[PDB]
Amino acid sequence: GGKLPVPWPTLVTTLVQCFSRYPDHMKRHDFFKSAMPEGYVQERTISFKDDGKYKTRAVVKFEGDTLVNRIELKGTDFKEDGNILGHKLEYNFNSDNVYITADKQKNGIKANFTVRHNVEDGSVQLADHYQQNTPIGDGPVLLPDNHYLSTQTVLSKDPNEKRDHMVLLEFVTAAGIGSASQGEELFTGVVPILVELDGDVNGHKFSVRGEGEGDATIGKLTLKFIST
Repeated sequence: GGKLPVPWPTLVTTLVQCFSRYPDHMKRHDFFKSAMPEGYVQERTISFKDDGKYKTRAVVKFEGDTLVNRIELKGTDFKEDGNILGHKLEYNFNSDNVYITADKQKNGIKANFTVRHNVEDGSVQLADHYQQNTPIGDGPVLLPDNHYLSTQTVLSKDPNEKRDHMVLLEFVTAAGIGSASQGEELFTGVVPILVELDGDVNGHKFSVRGEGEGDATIGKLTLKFIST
């Protein structure tokens, strides 16, 4: 459970958009819940400008009563003295707008957004995200019109936790445009969450386990992550 080779803020987006709050008038555009319980594969390339990149693949699905996110992450071409491997990022997380568009060929969606990480010297470290989600099951899914997800996040610590860890609380709401899918109805209450990540960045291997709960009615995620 040693210290991660990368800053916790750089892993936030990799570490379950099915918990976003879709307002009633937009429920017909919620691909993420409609893919449940069989779930979807979520893949990203995250390009840290003037530095390296992460490539991720995750399976997000229900196991029993729990929404599970299992991720493999590979980071390459990082500068050992850069903002990421040098741990120069502040422990906070700005609001993002995640822009979503349908990918009819793959019966899924794509998403694009650029995260701004605050650097300890007042500069900014950009992380450009390219994302694609493909449903695992064969059933019908909701393919959305163009819209975005607006996010808000607080990062904190557990004063009694000796391991390297991150406590996270986030609220996400859809914007920019009865149940609309069967999968939507799996999110009506509070749902337990398990996150497992295996990572390798420039050959530095690490793993993260997270547990918590999500409440999609209000777009809320609360989780605690530990380096394992």
